This record gives sequence, C-alpha cells and structure tokens, in this order.
Amino acid sequence: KNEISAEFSDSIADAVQNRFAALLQDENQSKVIAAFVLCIYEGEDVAPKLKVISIGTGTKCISGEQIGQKGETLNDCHGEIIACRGFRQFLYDELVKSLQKKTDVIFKSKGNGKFVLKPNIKVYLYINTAPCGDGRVFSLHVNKTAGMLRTKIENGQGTIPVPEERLRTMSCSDKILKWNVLGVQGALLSLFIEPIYLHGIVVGLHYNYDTLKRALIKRIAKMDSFSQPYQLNLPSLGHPSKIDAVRDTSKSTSNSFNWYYGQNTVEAVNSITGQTVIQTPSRLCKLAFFDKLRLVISLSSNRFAFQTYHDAKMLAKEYQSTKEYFFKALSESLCGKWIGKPYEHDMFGY
Ligand SMILES: O=P(O)(O)O[C@H]1[C@@H](OP(=O)(O)O)[C@@H](OP(=O)(O)O)[C@@H](OP(=O)(O)O)[C@@H](OP(=O)(O)O)[C@@H]1OP(=O)(O)O
Ligand SMILES: [Cl-]
Ligand SMILES: [Zn+2]
Repeated sequence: KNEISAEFSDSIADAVQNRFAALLQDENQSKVIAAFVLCIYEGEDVAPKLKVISIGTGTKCISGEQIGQKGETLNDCHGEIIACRGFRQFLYDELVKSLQKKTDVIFKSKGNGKFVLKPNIKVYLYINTAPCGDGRVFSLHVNKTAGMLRTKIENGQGTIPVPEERLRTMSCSDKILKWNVLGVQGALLSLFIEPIYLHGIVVGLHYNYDTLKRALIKRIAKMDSFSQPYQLNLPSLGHPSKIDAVRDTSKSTSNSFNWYYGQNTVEAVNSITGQTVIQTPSRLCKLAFFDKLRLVISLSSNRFAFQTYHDAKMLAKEYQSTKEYFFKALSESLCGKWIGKPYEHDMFGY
C-alpha cells in the first residue's frame, strides 16, 4: 500500500493551515493551496518537527499572448507549481548560506563538490485538492485517457490529453510525476546539489490512492535503467481527514499568492499576466532564478561558461539526460509526447 496515516496527514495539513492564517489577512478566496513541508527528525525515536517552507495558491496560467522573453513572466500559477518555485528559491538561499560556510543549513557536503540534503530532513508536498491532469482521472485497471499526459486549458481551468493553442503548459500531475524522476529542484540547482525527492505527498479533495499512485508515481511502470543519483522515487501518499470545503461557487480568482521561508511578505501575482499586481516581475520568475544562479556562481570556486539561461540549464548533463530518457519512456508507453516551450523563451542573458 504505502499510505501515510491519517494522523500524520492531519499533522501536515494542520501546519500548512496555521502558516497560511499567519500570512493571509482574514479572507479565503484561494481555491488551490499548496505547500512544501520539511519534516525534521532530531532522533528517529521522537516525533519530527514540521516546518512549512513554501506556500502557493492559484488556478490559472498565461496564454501565449502575454508570454515575455526576458524571463520576467510566470508561465504557470497553479498553486502546486508556485509552491515548488518558492521552495526552489529557499533551496538557493540555503545553498548560498552553505557556500558562505554557515552552520544553520539544510545541506552538508558530499565529497564530490555537490551538496546533499541532510538525511534527517524529509520533504512533503501538500495540496488541498488533487492536482490537475491524470490525478483527477478515476479509472479501474481495465481505459482510454487514464494515464495520459495532459495540458492545461483556457488559462489553467481544465486539462486535456496532449495532441497525439500554440505551445501549451503541462498539467500539475505530469510535473509532479517529473519531480519524482528528476527531483523537485530543477536543472540549475542540480549543478550544485544532489536531486531532492519528495518523501510523501498529502492530498485533500478528490483523493484516491490508486489514481494518485498512477498519476504521480507509477505511470510508466518501466523507466528503471536509471543513473544514480537519479531513480524512480516512491513517495508515500496521504490524505487529511478534514478540508476547507469544495466551493465551486461562481468562479475562481486570477490572483496567485506566494510565500517562502525567509520572506517577510506575501507576493500577489496576476495569473493572467504572469507578473505582480503592480506590473513588476515576480521574485519567482526565471530571471530572478538566474540572478540567484550567478550569485551562487560568484560564491563557488568553479567557473561556468554559458551564454544564456538555456545554456546554463544544459550544463546539468545528468539531469538533462535523465529528462530525455523520461520523456522517451512516456512516449514509448503511449502516455503521449511532452510539450516543452521553445528554447527561445530561455535564450536570454544579463
Ligand atoms: O526542468 P527544470 O529545470 O525545472 O525547468 C522547468 C521545465 O523545463 P525545461 O527546462 O526542460 O524546458 C519547464 O519548461 P517546459 O517543460 O514547459 O519546456 C517549465 O515549465 P513551464 O514552461 O510550464 O513553466 C518549468 O517551470 P514550472 O515551475 O512552471 O513548471 C521549469 O522552468 P524554469 O525553472 O526555468 O522556470
Ligand atoms: Cl486559487
Ligand atoms: Zn494544476
């Protein structure tokens, strides 16, 4: 089976609820809430400390219309993706600290140049509702569309199978499946740290163990032929007991909120524009990551030669080759072909 207990899922959901209330001024118009949660063991005999590292909300993404090409526009403002981006920023900040040789850090050195997450720290993903895409498809083991890659529709609201409307965004279920192959950290961070994999995933509304197992973990049921430190991650799946309530009333908001550890402030993003509500680039946009990367580069003792963001990502050779094998495994298993943006979106510099 491999299901988190109700008590522990409620523990995770409770901590997310408490942090959310501490950040947002009394008003709940957010429909999708996600978070990344650290579970920190002091010893393995006592209960762990739970620490909410990032929060995202949102239900929408950009049309090709508003997409910029300076990396100043958020492509995807679904709360789960926004939560991951914030967690990535956290990883960067922690990586800096480790490079400035601080002690209060989640990383230790691995004797290959690259940091590894301390083994007493476990990462959990929480979402108050099943992720869009395959994770909301309920089918028995006997099925057309079950298991397929899906793309987000009409600025986020809805997913449909990949073409088997120009260049679209993959569903949250497919992105989480990807994170369980390549880690949550992305190409760039993998230059400096070993892949960080989710230990567990806690899902509220529309939970079904078998659906989420297929969607997020065991979809290809092949892969293997993996090269350490990459593997098929098998996180446990959990469901909390109570939920804030479905509320499909009227319509969803275009606002997407984010917070992550070490920020004093909640940033509010217009999901239709991919930028802040004061027409500025988000602290989570590609360009903000690219700034962080060079910060990191200057504190590193290595040199890095790349013209663009795109080229920098291609430096992560282990990640990129596992990514390519993953995409092929999906196509071979008849899950469809991944739709990735064209390279020119990432061909910017600074
Ligand atoms: O693998 P990563 O380092 O995490 O880069 C990914 C990713 O991959 P590629 O670098 O392989 O293109 C996505 O791009 P596509 O799969 O669409 O090509 C992009 O997803 P979106 O285009 O849907 O935004 C995603 O960002 P997200 O957090 O939105 O999932 C993020 O790119 P960045 O970290 O560079 O933004
Ligand atoms: Cl929302
Ligand atoms: Zn989604």
